[PDB]
Amino acid sequence: QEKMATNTVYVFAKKDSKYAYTGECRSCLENSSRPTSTIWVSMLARGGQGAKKSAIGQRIVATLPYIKQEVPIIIVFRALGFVSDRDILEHIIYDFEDPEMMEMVKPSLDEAFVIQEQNVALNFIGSRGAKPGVTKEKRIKYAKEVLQKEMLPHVGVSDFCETKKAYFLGYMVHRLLLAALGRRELDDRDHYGNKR
Amino acid sequence: RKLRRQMDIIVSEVSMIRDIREREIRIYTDAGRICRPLLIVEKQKLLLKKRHIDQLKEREYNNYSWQDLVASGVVEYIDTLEEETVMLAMTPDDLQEKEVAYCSTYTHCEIHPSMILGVCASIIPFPDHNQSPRNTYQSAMGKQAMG
Amino acid sequence: PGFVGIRFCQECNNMLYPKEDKENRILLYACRNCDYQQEADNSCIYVNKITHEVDELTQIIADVSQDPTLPRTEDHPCQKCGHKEAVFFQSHSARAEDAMRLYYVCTAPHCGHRWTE
Amino acid sequence: DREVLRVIFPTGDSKVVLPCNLLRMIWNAQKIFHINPRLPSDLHPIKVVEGVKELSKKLVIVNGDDPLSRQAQENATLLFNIHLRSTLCSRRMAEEF
Amino acid sequence: DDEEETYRLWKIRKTIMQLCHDRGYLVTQDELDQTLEEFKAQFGDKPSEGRPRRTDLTVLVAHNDDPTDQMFVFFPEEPKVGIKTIKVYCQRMQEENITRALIVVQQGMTPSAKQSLVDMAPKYILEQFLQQELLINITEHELVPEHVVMTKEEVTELLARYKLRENQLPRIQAGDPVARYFGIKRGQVVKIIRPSETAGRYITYRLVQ
Amino acid sequence: KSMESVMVKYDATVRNSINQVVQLRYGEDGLAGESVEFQNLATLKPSN
Amino acid sequence: TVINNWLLIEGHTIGIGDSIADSKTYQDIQNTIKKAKQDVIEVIEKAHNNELEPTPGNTLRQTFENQVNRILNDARDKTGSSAQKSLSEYNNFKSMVVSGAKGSKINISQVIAVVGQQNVEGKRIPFGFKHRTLPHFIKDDYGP
Amino acid sequence: KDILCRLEHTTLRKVTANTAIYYDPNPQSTVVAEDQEWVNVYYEMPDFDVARISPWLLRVELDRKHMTDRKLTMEQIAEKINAGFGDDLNCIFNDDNAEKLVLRIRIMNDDDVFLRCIESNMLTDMTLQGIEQISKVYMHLPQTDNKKKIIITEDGEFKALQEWILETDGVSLMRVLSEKDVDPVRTTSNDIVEIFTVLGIEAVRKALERELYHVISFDGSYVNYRHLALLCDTMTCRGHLMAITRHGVNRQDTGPLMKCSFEETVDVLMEA
Ligand SMILES: [Zn+2]
Ligand SMILES: [Zn+2]
Repeated sequence: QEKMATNTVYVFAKKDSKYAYTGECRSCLENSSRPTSTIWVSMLARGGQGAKKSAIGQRIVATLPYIKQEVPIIIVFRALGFVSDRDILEHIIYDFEDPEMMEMVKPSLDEAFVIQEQNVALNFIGSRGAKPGVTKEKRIKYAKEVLQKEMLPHVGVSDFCETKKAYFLGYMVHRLLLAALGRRELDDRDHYGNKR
Repeated sequence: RKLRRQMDIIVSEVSMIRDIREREIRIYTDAGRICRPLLIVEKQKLLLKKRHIDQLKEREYNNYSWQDLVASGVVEYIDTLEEETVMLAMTPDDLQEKEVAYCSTYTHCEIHPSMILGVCASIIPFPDHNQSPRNTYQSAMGKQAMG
Repeated sequence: PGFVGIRFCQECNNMLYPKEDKENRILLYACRNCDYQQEADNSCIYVNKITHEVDELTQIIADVSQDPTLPRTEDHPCQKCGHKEAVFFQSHSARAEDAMRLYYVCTAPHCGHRWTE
Repeated sequence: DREVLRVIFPTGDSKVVLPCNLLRMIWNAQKIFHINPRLPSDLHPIKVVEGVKELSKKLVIVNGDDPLSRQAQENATLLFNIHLRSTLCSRRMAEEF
Repeated sequence: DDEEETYRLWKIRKTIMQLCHDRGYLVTQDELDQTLEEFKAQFGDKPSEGRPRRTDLTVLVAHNDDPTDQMFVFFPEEPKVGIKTIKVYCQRMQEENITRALIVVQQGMTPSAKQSLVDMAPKYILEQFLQQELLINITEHELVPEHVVMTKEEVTELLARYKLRENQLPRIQAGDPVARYFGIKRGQVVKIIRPSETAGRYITYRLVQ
Repeated sequence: KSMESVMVKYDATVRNSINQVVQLRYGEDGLAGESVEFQNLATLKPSN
Repeated sequence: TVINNWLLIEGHTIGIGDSIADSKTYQDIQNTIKKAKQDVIEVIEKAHNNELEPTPGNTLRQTFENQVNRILNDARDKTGSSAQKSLSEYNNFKSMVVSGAKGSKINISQVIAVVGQQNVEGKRIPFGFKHRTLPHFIKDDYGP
Repeated sequence: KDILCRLEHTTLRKVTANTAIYYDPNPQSTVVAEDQEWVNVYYEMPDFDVARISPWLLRVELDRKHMTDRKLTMEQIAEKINAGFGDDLNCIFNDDNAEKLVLRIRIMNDDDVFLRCIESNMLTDMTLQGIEQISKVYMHLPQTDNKKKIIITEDGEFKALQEWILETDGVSLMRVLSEKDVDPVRTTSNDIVEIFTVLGIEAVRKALERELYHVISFDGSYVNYRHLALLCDTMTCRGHLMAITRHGVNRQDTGPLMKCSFEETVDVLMEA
């Protein structure tokens, strides 16, 4: 039986949906009883305005497993213990001498400047989950559980795997930015290097 | 690659892909990838020398198998990812002699083009002289002939 | 003109945002987490190249000369090192590939020069 | 009829579907009756005109006598009667048929 | 623009004249097709707050026979027409003794006024047309065949000859742009003459529903 | 299934199942499609 | 009945002798293929040096694609015509095509002269690999 | 070409080369190296204070190629922007002195990103030329006589005049038909619902007949006119377009057994 290759980042174009370019990674750790859990890193298209008098740029948003709402990328990066915008931009864009990519990621960075703490970021992660939280308590733990054992199991499931997961998520966002720029071509669903 | 042409540490099935345009190098060890053996072209010379054929004709005597040729660093398995970053020679009698040069930078050589076909498309005499729908229909009928 | 980069704070290392000075009529970069100010360098705070006239040679890297699947030529020597052999390839990018422009990369080691024909 | 046709067919083509293949029927009549068209004919052109008019009366799609049915009959066999006049006219029956 | 406005007003005037003539009214021959320069000379060549403004060219036409009924056409000043604007036209009509009238709206009518138009149908009939509807006489289009309104006597003759009822005729919408062009009400058979490539001419009938 | 009841009645008209006239005569001329041929109108395409 | 029973006396066949043209026709076919191939190559070298000018209405890549498809279609038609002038009136492919019973001129051209351009979704073979159709070709190879 | 430009939907994005926003509090000492500011220097248009007091501006540079192809001028674009934005915006253009076509836009008197928001709202839907709901339009000379203008000469002989015809990619009648130098008689369409909104039902019957004959006889096949006429008459014997689905067949009074014989079976019987 054919299947899409697991643990590999792909950039596709849902030309009919509200997303310009959508990234995905059907992450599945080898020798793990749990099945694969696909995480999507999408960019809201709305090429012009975001149907507002203030929403100028496109905002990158992530579809995490067991979470029903479109979580922003910066929220997840803050929830991983990276509070500074400079550090997140280091993990996303590896060169600070190409202002065009930084300008493209600027609207997504400026969506979530309200949330600055890891506690608030994790609380927003726990909001609108497949299993909704009770209060501030038992919802911080559920969000921590989701970020620990649901998204990206192939980069590791452990307490010290926060930075490795942050690096791989930054790679997913960076590849999405490259696809949005065209510096790397889009990925084919029928290329047999993308199948198992 | 030097370790894969010797089977020191890395298994022959494992594949390395160096993305050169974008600075990446990915090594795949998954279970499910689909590969096929290809000759290795060092210089515009094949590594399949005459001595390999001499030791390969006398099987059941020298115990020189296909796995020994894989261990000799002559053939290796190339999967679909690695085919995007390989210069594949079709046949050696045409694509290693000097001419008005096409690329002169071959890395692998196809063993024989007839091995691109399946089991039922291999029983067709002169399948390239036919039309492709006819080959497909014969492939359907070949699994139905009495015998 | 030119592109505009993201300014960064010095204390909390967040993004600085443009704002006006009601007194001196100058632009100041101000943080939103803390209260830190910087004098602006240019009036251009936002830019948008829509015709997309990009310098493709910047996106070209020298290591692509090691690709065996790229075609080589001994017809065009390198301008810097004078090496007669160089690889040539297309743009390999979107917002492009409407014109078939060749980009040459010299394959000589430790030079890595690229240019456009 | 020429003006009516040019109103009906703005595009300059006349390949139209009609029931009776009149040219073939004229040819069949020639072959059956052994015309030998070198000799002068012996049919009165007024017989041709009256026969065509009587035939157009005999070809009925719509029955009745009230003018609404008369207009329906005229419109039903307008194109065919135009073709019938064109093919079975006096000049062609006297010269080329 | 000002020349564009006078061209648009002249085209609307020409389409209204052709509509009245095809409806069966008294349309003067030179008024039926006048030059744009003639319109500019007669009205002023400046619709932008000038001589050829609206309400100056309200065309009053009578019927070819029974010259009593008239539908003196209306041209509102405002783009979006309302009830308090059409009540002035209702006052002008009740000042007269005629029940039909046409208004040429610039933008869309407010739906409350759309209901108000129906709210006086038995008393006096009001039709409305947008600017884009009257910038082209659709009856001149090659896709539109010859629509002719039939009298009641002809409808009775048709139904008696074909021995069928009004329920059995192929029908046509009351909101049909051609039906609106002729302003036919419900239950009014329209004969349609169109050329056919298999019979020459074909006359169909469309009862209004 | 849209037109499985549209037939020619005995007054040579075309009516559906509910006696609604689709065409007053079949094919706008009342002629069946088997006994017709392509013919040339000689009156059309001459010079005056 | 009667035509079949005359066909018994006459007999009708088809074979490998009906699919082979004389060496002069083969030389004409190969010369046409070589000329068209060189024409495509020189069009390619014009496109690389930005000496190709875009047709009004589309991009430069499509002016190139239109030129290449036009040249290859002209080669296919010319080779087909030059192939179907050498049947010698006894070729059974011509016997079936002229009668219209089975086949057409395109089948004769493809059997004898040249198969022609292969298409996927109305255009040429796409770059399934990274900027090449098959791993045997160099990258960015827009040749025939 | 003029009609082609007057029909195609031309936004500001398709014409602009690049754009940027600046902060130039003193227009006299403009930071963007332009002396054309002589206008503002001697302009009696409200100087600043409650006017050009807005120091931030929108500097957008057009290309000469698309301004030449669309047959546009700087004044026309400025007038369209002023009409679409009222007196809240100020636009200063550039004369034909250099290839650099400059439009400088200021706010006349949320804070600073509102100019960027209206920049997006100006690149999107300014509608400089043509109508909406239409993409690039292609024009050509016909070859088949169906589109060639067939005229009748004074000696009665037909003649095929090969005149330019347009062919759009969107659809909007009763608005293209309103344009000048456009034949309002022979201008047909490809969509049927749009004709039904414009030209009625019988014209839709003719249009459906022509389109059906086109899609049938494109590959050289022939289908008699009786069948085409019957299908186009059954779909238009109700006044409106009777789509051949459940949504159009099962909305006419034919019979519960007839309507349940189609795809929806139980629901029709339950409603009956
Ligand atoms: Zn700060
Ligand atoms: Zn060099």
